[PDB]
Amino acid sequence: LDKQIKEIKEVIELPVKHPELFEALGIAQPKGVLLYGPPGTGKTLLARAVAHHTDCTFIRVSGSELVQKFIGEGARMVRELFVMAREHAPSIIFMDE
Amino acid sequence: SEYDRGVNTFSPEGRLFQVEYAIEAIKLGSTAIGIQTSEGVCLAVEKRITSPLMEPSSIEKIVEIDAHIGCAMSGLIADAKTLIDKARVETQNHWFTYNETMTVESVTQAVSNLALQFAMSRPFGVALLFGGVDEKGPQLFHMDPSGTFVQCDARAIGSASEGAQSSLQEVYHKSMTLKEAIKSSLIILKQVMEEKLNATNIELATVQPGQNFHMFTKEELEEVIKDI
Amino acid sequence: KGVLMYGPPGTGKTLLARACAAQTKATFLKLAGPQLVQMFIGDGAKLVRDAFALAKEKAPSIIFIDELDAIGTKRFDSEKAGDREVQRTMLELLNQLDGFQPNTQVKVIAATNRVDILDPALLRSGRLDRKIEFPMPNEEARARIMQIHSRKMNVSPDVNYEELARCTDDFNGAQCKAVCVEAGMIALRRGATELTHEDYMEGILEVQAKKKANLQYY
Amino acid sequence: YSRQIKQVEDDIQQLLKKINELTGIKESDTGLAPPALWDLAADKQTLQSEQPLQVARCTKIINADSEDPKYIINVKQFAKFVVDLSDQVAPTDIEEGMRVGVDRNKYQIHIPLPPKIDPTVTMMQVEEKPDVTYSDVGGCKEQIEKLREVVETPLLHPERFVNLGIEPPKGVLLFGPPGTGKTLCARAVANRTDACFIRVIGSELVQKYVGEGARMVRELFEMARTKKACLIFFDEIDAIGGARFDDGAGGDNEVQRTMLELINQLDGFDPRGNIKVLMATNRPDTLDPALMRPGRLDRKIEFSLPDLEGRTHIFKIHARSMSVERDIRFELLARLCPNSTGAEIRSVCTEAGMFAIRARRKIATEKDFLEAVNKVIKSYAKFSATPRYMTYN
Amino acid sequence: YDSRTTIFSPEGRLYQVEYAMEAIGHAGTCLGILANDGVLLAAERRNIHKLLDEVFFSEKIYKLNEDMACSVAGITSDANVLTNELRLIAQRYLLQYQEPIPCEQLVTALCDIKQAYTQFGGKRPFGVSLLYIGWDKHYGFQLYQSDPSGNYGGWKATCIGNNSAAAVSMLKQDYKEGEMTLKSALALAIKVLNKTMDVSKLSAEKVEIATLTRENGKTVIRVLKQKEVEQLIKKHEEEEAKAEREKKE
Amino acid sequence: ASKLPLVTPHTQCRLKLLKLERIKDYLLMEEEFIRNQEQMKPLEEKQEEERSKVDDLRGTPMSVGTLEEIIDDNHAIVSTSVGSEHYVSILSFVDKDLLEPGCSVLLNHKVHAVIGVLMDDTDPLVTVMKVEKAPQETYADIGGLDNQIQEIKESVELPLTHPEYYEEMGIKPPKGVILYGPPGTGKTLLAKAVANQTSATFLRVVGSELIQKYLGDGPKLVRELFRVAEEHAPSIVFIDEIDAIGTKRYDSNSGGEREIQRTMLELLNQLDGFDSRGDVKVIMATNRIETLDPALIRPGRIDRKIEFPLPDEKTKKRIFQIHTSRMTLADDVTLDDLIMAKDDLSGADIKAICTEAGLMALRERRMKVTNEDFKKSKENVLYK
Ligand SMILES: Nc1ncnc2c1ncn2[C@@H]1O[C@H](COP(=O)(O)OP(=O)(O)OP(=O)(O)O)[C@@H](O)[C@H]1O
Ligand SMILES: Nc1ncnc2c1ncn2[C@@H]1O[C@H](COP(=O)(O)OP(=O)(O)OP(=O)(O)O)[C@@H](O)[C@H]1O
Ligand SMILES: Nc1ncnc2c1ncn2[C@@H]1O[C@H](COP(=O)(O)OP(=O)(O)O)[C@@H](O)[C@H]1O
Ligand SMILES: Nc1ncnc2c1ncn2[C@@H]1O[C@H](COP(=O)(O)OP(=O)(O)O)[C@@H](O)[C@H]1O
Repeated sequence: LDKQIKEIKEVIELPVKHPELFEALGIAQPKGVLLYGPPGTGKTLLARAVAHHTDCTFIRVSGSELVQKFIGEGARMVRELFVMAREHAPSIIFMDE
Repeated sequence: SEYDRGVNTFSPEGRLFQVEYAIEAIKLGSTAIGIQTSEGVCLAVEKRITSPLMEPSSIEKIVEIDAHIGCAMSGLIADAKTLIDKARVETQNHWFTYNETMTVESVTQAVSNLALQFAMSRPFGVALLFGGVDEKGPQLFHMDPSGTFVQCDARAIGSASEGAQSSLQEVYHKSMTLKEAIKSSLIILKQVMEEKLNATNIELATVQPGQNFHMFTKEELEEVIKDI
Repeated sequence: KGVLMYGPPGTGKTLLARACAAQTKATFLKLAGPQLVQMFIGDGAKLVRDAFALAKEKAPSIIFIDELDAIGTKRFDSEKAGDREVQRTMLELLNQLDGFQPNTQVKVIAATNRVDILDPALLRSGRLDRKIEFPMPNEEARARIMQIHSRKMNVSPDVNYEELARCTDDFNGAQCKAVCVEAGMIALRRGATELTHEDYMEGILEVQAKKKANLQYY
Repeated sequence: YSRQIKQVEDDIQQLLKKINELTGIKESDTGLAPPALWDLAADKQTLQSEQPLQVARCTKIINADSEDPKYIINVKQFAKFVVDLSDQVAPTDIEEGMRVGVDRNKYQIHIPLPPKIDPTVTMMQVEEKPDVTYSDVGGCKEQIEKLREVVETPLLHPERFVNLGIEPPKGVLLFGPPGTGKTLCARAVANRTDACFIRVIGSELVQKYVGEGARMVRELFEMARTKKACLIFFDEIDAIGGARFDDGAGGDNEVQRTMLELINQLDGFDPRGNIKVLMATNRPDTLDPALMRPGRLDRKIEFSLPDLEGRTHIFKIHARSMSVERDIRFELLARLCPNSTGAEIRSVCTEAGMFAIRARRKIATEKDFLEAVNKVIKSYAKFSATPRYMTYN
Repeated sequence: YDSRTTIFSPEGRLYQVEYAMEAIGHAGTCLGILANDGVLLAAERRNIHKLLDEVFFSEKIYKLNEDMACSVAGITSDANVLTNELRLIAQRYLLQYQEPIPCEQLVTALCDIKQAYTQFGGKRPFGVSLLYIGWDKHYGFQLYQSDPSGNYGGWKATCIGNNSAAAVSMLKQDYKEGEMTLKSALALAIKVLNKTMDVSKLSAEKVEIATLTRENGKTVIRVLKQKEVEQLIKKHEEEEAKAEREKKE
Repeated sequence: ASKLPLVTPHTQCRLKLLKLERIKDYLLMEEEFIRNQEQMKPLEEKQEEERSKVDDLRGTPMSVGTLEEIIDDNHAIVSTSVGSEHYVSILSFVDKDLLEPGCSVLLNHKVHAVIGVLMDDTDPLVTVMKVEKAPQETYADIGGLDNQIQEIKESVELPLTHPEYYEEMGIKPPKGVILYGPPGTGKTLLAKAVANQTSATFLRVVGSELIQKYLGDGPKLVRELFRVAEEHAPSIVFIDEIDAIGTKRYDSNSGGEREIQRTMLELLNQLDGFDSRGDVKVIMATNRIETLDPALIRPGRIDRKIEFPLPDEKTKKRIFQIHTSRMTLADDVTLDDLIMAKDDLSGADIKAICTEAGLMALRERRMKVTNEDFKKSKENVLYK
């Protein structure tokens, strides 16, 4: 997946390790990345391996209610995740279809 | 829902509400005033101009039904066009068949007959004021989009109709001359128009027992504007 | 065993519950409709068994519930959705009134304003016996009811009540009371003694509550 | 003097900021008031909270008993048991459905028993009247008088009704055009009242669980009947119940139970008596006929759109404050907006004032009101909220 | 009993015509280029499968008459009905007038009848778009594009494909004005179908090309043979061998 | 606090010198009397030893209770954490002013009497709903529109910066404002710009998360949302994509569109609550405005409606100059060709184009963009 790993290294870690590289061009750092293809086709493991290589806290949420008690007492919205997510500022957001 | 206004649905109580909506829609138009006197019948409308680009001559409401009967216009003008055309042709074929001139009541009854007929699917957004002279003298008939035609000696229709009708109740009586009636009508029109009265701001017409349908007294009405 | 009365709500039946309360010298228990709806699970079952046990305790006694169509809603088959607490409440209600250990000591009185909501299980044949409809007050009952309610007024000897009930049709007991109370209202508005006969009719146009519309061209 | 202005005041106001702080040495509360007033009774009247009065926690009465008292007491869920409490009050204040202050070993009576209710309904009373009157509500004068003789003479002198032997009407519905109407005159009613004015908004009664709304309706009726007379306001009853239309799978039953139980509560079996209630909605055609029954809906105040005179009067009402060149043409303004609602008219005067304050003017003109009305009624004419709601469909 | 589907939008547009537009948006792909010596039209036929008989002789191409030809995209059934109507009206013109219709009069007749179809009746519009290529004595070779909305115009080279605007953009960036050069126009179509279609290697069993040219007062209309199509294709991919030679420089 | 308001003279005058001398002498007698109260009446010391005696009377732990009712005379019923409520007494120093139902109270451990009120340890969702810092550049960043900017300054910014004009107007500033138009024209950013400009507290949540998994939780959610809005400051509240609540259906909700309607009626109440609202301002933004219930849009609930048109080409070149300002561009590029490169393009489109050109230059480690970068950018960004 060599072209794919090339472009994902272009998209996520360059605006982590070298923000001045983007400041040298004056372009906004990307925030949202879409991965698509047939299921069981080099996704989730790629995301996890990138997060491990980049020393970023890999987080994923399925919307289950087991994990709900780990975020808030009711946590009726989803944005609440940020007040703990920003406590691990090298972090990456992922979830399934 | 939309099935409520399908074609013909009266009310939870009372008559058809869509013709009542035509009744409230008739107030979204320029006013008109009509006075029936023994000396003659006077009609007056507001041009309601919006800019000095278009010519006021094309801004036409009052038309000639025939040589002794005229009428105003109100509400939707294109709705009025069909009724005026039919009234003209029925008067003409009535003269053709009956070698005479008719009463205003016949024309008023005819347009009342067409008014209910549903061009279909809605009543016409127009209220007319037939005026003229016949064998029994001066005549002035009021017509509504519900079709209930009725005779009136003095009337105001359109927007601001009820305040003008109140002033008519204040000032109109039986033994008023034609000049007096015209002056009173212009006075009331002056106090109900939002803009200053100009030469082409309004329009006037009259019907006399002697003369035919008058040619709108154009460029003579500045005499009866400047004096007052 | 088991009486149910039904009909349109303006028809009047409640008053018969108060009257039969007034007439018997026995223990009388009353229930609201959804009074047996609790989210402590089976608490309504406890309420049912407790109420009927207390009813059993007083051997001369009758049990009345108003407005059973809250609980008597027909059961149904569905997935991922559907209320089921009221199924337990209705089932224990039906069973304890009829089923095992039949008993003839209390009589169930059952009010509702509609019938097709009701589950067939409760209205089956003997779980309730007498189904009675309230007819619309046809022509003389209206005059009788307004006479009853205007009994507390100093009625002038010019009234024609059957004339009123003829000109005021399709009106039930509640609006029939509304006639006399708003007649008293308009009488106090003008300021006088008790009304005359015609003074009721300007009340009735208030009662029917017609939409205001300047429709005179008739 | 001008740049030297800042040399006299500072020498004293900084000193002021020193001594005011030096006096301000009773602060940093985090759960206190000024202790010279918070602990103003920091003397022994603190110790008498300890030795004279002891805990006396809450309780719940269950059942009475013959002869000697021996009543049965619930705590909340702790234990369910039978004692005689004490003897300092006569045994006639004990009725089921009440709460005594009861100890754990001595079980002292302490105080008589008040009822327990949700704090939400206690919060739900507003105890504040908005500064709106019966004068600043114009365009609905006959609607005004129709509600005047509902919430006045029963609250005022009852000797007229007693003398004529007529029970006053109870169930009154007030309704009008959508958006302009019942709400602000309801604030006026709450302004002119004297007894309690219990608010009810219909959307809040729905709960996560089933049947709780019945419980809070019962509680609010109980706390209402604690008063001699009290006013009840209902808003948007369309959501709190339409009709019983159930088919197949259960649909909207959870609110149906609430609406039907309040219907049971309003009529039959010793009703509230001297409690005046009133409801206002947005669409009347969808309400249930059983709720529409008189005895719960006796009067039918219906507000419409004002023809001309109400429009002129509201033009008077909202526009006694803005600067104008004396003369006005408010009646022709009303003629310019035939099918226009009251809040729309106030918006027109608001935007006229905004056009006046655009560059530098202080008094709006007649053409400024024209510039208001054309960009209100016939530039925002696309939505206007009127046409599908004048049919109330 | 609830079907209006004839009224304007609350903002002014029509829901039906825009639904028709995005229905054409996911349809097949066909493109055409005008030239001074003639006109070409290239399409990819969809549902390319091994079990097709392929006995219709370029079914996506419909010879409206001996002079002017058609191509369609959208619903095949509505396309059949519409093309039959085009045959009917064109040959009614030939019956009334003993000469071929030039190009545009039949286009205007179609636009009129489809406007009447989207004016009243309360029926669904025909979600078909058509390309018209022909010859006349008045303007030589003439090309028109009829959208289902009723609007039409005289684009020199255009398409109604699933990537319509893409090929329009490459045509706009890479068109030479007034140069017939029919071989270069074929190469232009080949590279456009190369870059636009998601599939690669440009299988001649996936595409069809038709040509129209004036010859001896007859305006001969031909369909390129499979061998000719693959020869032109292979010449196209061998043409891009020198493009990837600058690399470093 | 709250000494005296006077800023009228602000000059070398006896109208300042007199005031300052009188107030400093008032502080002088205040100081002299408080010196009297702990010199010939020190008791022990009477300042913190009384506090020490209270703190001794205060129990060491907190049997925290929840308040449910009030009785005036120094006692009430409080509910314990385990649920067994008590009718304990209160303290004289229990500062009986900030007592409210449902609030935490410090009680004793032995007699559990109401010792004091407990300050709330913040709140979870007030942190989530409140935007902390200013996002980005102010009104110099938009460009092109220049008309709705003045309008929204007049309706929102002008009441705060100039709270004088309406006073001589004797008029009320407009309350409810809708932003609408085709998507991508700059509504939720115009939102960002006005968030940057303002000094008042700012609230933001999108309508999409107003759906919830039970009955009544949506209306309740709106209730304490506006409660937080009122209880902090003069505040501006921003809701984006309201139309989602009417357009996109879901299955996670217990109730269907019915509970949606209940939430709608609650928020219609909330915009025109007959209770005293105050200085809370309301800003909306929604592309699909026609699907909304029009009674939400009414005057008194919504006063302004602002259309956001597709940008003009003279505005397009302004956007080109604005966004490409900080980046290094070669002379081979031209903005004018890219102006009409798409007939229907938005302000998001040009930013996406320039960012993709930036990353494409980053592919070959190049610092300056070239024309072919945009020529390959256009089909990647727009054309799919
Ligand atoms: N008679 C009146 N005179 C002056 N203003 C009026 C009058 N009637 C209504 N209004 C205006 O109506 C506006 C609010 O209407 P109100 O909320 O009371 O109506 P409603 O029918 O209860 O609708 P909603 O509560 O849903 O907005 C206010 O701005 C008030 O000025
Ligand atoms: N006039 C404009 N100039 C530059 N960028 C613009 C313009 N209008 C919108 N944008 C872009 O739109 C994006 C979103 O901005 P904003 O939050 O204001 O919402 P929006 O443009 O209405 O679109 P969306 O609804 O898709 O979020 C931003 O990336 C911004 O660059
Ligand atoms: N390129 C790959 N090499 C090895 N294993 C793979 C590869 N792609 C997918 N898999 C297998 O597929 C499984 C899950 O697929 P993955 O792509 O990780 O997520 P998703 O199932 O969401 O596509 C993994 O357990 C992995 O073993
Ligand atoms: N003689 C009567 N016949 C019928 N109805 C009456 C009579 N007198 C009074 N009523 C009305 O009938 C009502 C009785 O309540 P009812 O409508 O039976 O209750 P529900 O609708 O809950 O079943 C009273 O409110 C009263 O207004």
